[PDB]
Amino acid sequence: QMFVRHLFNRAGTVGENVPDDLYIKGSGSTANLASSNYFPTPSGSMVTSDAQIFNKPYWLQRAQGHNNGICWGNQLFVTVVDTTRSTNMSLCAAISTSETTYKNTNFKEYLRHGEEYDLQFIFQLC
Amino acid sequence: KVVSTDEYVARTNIYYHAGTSRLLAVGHPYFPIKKPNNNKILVPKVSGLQYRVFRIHLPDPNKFGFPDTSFYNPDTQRLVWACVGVEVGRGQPLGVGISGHPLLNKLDDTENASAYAANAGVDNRECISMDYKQTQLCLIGCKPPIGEHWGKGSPCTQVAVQPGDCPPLELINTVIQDGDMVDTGFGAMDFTTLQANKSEVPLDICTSICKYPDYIKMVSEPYGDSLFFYLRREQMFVRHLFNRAGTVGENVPDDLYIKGSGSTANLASSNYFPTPSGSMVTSDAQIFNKPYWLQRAQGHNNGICWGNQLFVTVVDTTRSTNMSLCAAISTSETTYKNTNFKEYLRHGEEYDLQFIFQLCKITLTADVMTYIHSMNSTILEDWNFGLQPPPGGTLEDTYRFVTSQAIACQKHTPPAPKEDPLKKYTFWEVNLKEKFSADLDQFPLGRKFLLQLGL
Amino acid sequence: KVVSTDEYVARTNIYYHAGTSRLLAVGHPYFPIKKPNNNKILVPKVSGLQYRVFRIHLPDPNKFGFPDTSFYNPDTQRLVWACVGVEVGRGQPLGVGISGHPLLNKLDDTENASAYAANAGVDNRECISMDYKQTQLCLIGCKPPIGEHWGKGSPCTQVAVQPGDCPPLELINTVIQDGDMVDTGFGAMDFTTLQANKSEVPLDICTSICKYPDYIKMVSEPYGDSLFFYLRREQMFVRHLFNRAGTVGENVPDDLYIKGSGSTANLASSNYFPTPSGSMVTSDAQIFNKPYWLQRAQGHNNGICWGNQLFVTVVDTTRSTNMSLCAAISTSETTYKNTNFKEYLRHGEEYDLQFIFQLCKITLTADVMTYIHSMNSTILEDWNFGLQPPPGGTLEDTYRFVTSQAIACQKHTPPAPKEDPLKKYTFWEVNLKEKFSADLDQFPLGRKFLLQLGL
Repeated sequence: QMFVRHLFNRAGTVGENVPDDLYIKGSGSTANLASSNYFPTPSGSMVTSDAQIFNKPYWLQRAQGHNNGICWGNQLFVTVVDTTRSTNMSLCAAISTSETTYKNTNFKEYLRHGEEYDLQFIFQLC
Repeated sequence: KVVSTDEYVARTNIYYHAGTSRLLAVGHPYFPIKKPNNNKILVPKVSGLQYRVFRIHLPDPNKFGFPDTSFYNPDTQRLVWACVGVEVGRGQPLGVGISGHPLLNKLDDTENASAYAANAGVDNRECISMDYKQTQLCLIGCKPPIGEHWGKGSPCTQVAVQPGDCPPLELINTVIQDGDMVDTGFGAMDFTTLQANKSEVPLDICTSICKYPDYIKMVSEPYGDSLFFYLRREQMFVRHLFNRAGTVGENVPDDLYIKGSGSTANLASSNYFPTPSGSMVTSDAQIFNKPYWLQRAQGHNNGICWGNQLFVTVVDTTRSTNMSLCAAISTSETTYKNTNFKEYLRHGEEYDLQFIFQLCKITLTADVMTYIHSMNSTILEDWNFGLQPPPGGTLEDTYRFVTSQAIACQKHTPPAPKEDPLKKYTFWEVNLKEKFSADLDQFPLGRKFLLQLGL
Repeated sequence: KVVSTDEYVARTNIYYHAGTSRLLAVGHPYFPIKKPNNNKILVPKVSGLQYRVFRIHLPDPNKFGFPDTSFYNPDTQRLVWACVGVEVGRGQPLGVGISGHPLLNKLDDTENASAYAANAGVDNRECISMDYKQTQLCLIGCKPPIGEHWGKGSPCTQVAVQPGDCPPLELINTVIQDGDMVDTGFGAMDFTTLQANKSEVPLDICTSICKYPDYIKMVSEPYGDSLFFYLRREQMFVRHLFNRAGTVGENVPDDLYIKGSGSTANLASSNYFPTPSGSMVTSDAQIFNKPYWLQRAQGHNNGICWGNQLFVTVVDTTRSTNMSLCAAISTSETTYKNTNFKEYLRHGEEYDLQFIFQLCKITLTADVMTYIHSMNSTILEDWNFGLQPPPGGTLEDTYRFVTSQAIACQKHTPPAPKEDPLKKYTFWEVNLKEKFSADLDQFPLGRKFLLQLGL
């Protein structure tokens, strides 16, 4: 799920020009056309518990596919994607435990993100 | 008096599956790219706001070669295709587009002002954009969909309109062709004819016409061939509020305010307008990639793909995101040169259809025939009734029959192919004549459907 | 003591369908367009905020010519129309309008300020707009709807109001006429009389009165003829917060703050006000284009279209989008000339109704009659009781009867047509006298309804 945060114009040079048959020539300031190549700012709205999809069990009893959970070659493929926990922590370390004044140059800023996972399954012999 | 197909149409225990491989279309989100001098479209306009219309072609049942042919009598009935299951495939990842106009007739933010607005110079339009109303929809019928919208209706022979004078209105019905524009949040009308301005709405729609399914009429249809199944999902709200620049067409009756004074003395445009905004899209919102069972229909026609034809009409903004791609002109300069890169805009659409059809026979008696004919001549005309031996008929007759019948196998194959009675219009053609199958088990829809019904 | 119609009203196994072809109305979203000198409305005000009221006229059952007439006895009862099914057709594509006022009494953004506001000069009003509260609703009855609102109530004989002095209030009931204004998010009142200012709200409502269904009273109704069915759907929130410019009517009790100082020394207006905003509209939100079965009703009257009359009252903002259309004055200049284009604003509304009616008979005995009369004279008066032969009556009587009866077929047709007891008011007239049918199968609603009930 997502929506439009903002709307912007792509800077650069016209790749394909706007057919004149779709407007009236400018004049003065307007005389010259502005880029028509716009683009939006995506925004995944707020996350919620009720929204959650993991930390829940999935029973693969029936499947619309011909293969019914037959881990051939004793192999398996779990593919996941979850933005819901994307918060990255900005951690900063100082270079000197002195100066009693905030020195922009006294601190190195870093960015880190972590992910916690754990899987579990049930298998039927066949 | 009309009646449900079920009356005259017989249902078989035969089912078949058919579906496109994978449809794809890519082009420009706002307009086609053609040679400046020429006209041949090098690149076509392609936006999530184009009405996707499919003319699904089916193989003639009667003409089809089946394994067993016992189930029915060709000397008393004809076969017809009946759809019962459909699934619309949407392949692109969910996302939103965004359109606008470099010189939209924007005046000023009417949403909130600190002090009175400036004065109208000339060419105050600006470059803006937005997210049209979020809309999902689809419908099917053996006949094509009919849209409604607004347009300049012919007037009366009186005051020969003074240039600039406001035009008259008229609701107009029209066959929703493939690629046409869906309401964006500005209504259904011929912007071209109604807005001489040519800068009241984003380009992609500036010179076009936004259409809306005249649901009503469609249903009012007696036979109800237009469409037997459908579902809509639209939603939107006010992003911004603006004033339309220009000159007063109709003035504000003084009896509705107190004269200004100084700066206020002169009235500002009252002709405001809003910025549409289709809110966020969601999975749970999704309407496609789901199967639709057309078992029952409130219409008289129950999925009787007459003429072995079909009409799937879809609309989905949910995946409108267009990608801005840029190419450089020189792999040199270690400094960003605005002039070193050409910017482009492209949008793609992923589609795939699939259906389930039940075979059907129709005993053709007088009344029957008649009704059909009356309903729609073609149907029969299209069919072919090989001459047959007259029952107990006079030897003379029978004889003649033979003769004629005999001289009917002279191998002469001069069958002048008919002409598309809708050649006029144009939409996405979908030939399926070679995609029918029985073992639906080999297909998702099949499986699903199958199991679903059970037997 | 009152009682459910079911008591005296007999229900038949007869059903009929009727519905408008397709109603359409187009005009100006804020006010009517009439000749400056004259008054004849060249163009009418047409907004999604106008209360749509329909006076649906039905053919007299008793006067109606039926195939079989056995089912009842005209010598003992009268026939009445009973609605049982209704569907409201909304044809325009979902969308939103937007209104405002070039000189609304806006002072300043009270939502958030960096430093204290300036000083009140004169004519600080501005040009703003907004999206009124989103509202869907409809109701029906054999009697017209009654709205409530605020107004200048007559005062008491005391302090002869000092000009400017605040006016007294009074809740007022009124018959919701067609076109009237629905609450926009500013309440129900006579802005005209209550706001001399003439710039406190968007024009389209500036000089009008916003009304609200006095649901309560309507239901409190004993017979409950006003309305037997309805449903409402309103929602809205605060877009912005503003200060009302002008002069303090009532001053702020000092015991509620500390005196200012310098810039602050002088108090700013405390009379704030908000910007209404009907949030986004959605399909799932939709309330029309759906059928309504009036099988049971908590009211005493159960869809007894008395006088073969009906009242469908609707309100739907969901399709308010008005289109700004512009025409140029000269097809020359290759430069945008603000003065070369006339701007206009238009809005259209698509409607279509449909219903199902059950025929009903009513054995008329004393008590019966009485009750009815007491309930509402007219009903009977309106009906006609052709003289009949007195049972076992003295030959003399019988004789006289004959005579009179005989001299009653003198072909003299001088029946002075009655007068609309509500001529005063005016709403959308809907004649159906020639739209009744039996084979509902030929109609959607029919089918639906039919199948729905089953039998």
